Amino acid sequence: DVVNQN
Amino acid sequence: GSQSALTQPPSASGSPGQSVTISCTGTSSDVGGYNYVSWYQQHPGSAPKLIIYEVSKRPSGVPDRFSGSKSGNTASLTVSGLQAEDEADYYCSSYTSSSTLVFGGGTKLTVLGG
Amino acid sequence: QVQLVQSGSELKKPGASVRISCKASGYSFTSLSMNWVRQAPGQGLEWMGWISTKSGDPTYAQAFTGRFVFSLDTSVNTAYLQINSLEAGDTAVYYCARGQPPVGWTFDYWGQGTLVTVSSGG
Repeated sequence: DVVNQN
Repeated sequence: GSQSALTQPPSASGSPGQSVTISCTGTSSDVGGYNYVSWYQQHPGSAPKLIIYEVSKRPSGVPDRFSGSKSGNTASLTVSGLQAEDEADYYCSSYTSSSTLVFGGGTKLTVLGG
Repeated sequence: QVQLVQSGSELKKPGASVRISCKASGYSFTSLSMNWVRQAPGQGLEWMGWISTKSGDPTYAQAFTGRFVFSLDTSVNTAYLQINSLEAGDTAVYYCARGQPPVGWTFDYWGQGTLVTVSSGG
């Protein structure tokens, strides 16, 4: 659920 | 600072050698929802420095006098064995379920008689 | 070691543009995201958004949509921030900050900051 920024 | 998404006390104080804890209150969509709470230390004229990440982890080189925890929607930084050089501003941050980062407003930590 | 070295201080008038750089060394530039953080003098940290160094695609915080542009020159390991149509309230130190693996939401290494000062005449 946490977005992977890269 | 008092209007920030995460709430920190504007000021905190301790004496040399004392332990002090400062809090960072968010919501279940950020501090209470994820384990991406960070703490940054900032001395005057210098960039912020990471001191705690993922709630309780410490970067290599950061003294073990700094520790972090959370309970519900409130994260807490503890500084044990306070030293004069710990006088600085401290900021918390967290990921949010909106795919953003929020910051606390910062706490100025004073060391009394440092 | 990992190091992020930013360009020097800027002094500008309202309406002008400025492009700030952040040159990264000591790790593979395109392996990790870059975040931008602003701090007005005397005030707290403000998250501006991030850029993916794989895609080049920027994502702006709501307060930083419109006049702010994140870009890259991967051939020289550099991230850029441009501010267009400068206003007095843009006076601040602007930091680049590396997104620590895995997801980029912890900022493990910071640039030294670039002061952008906008003079209003008063």
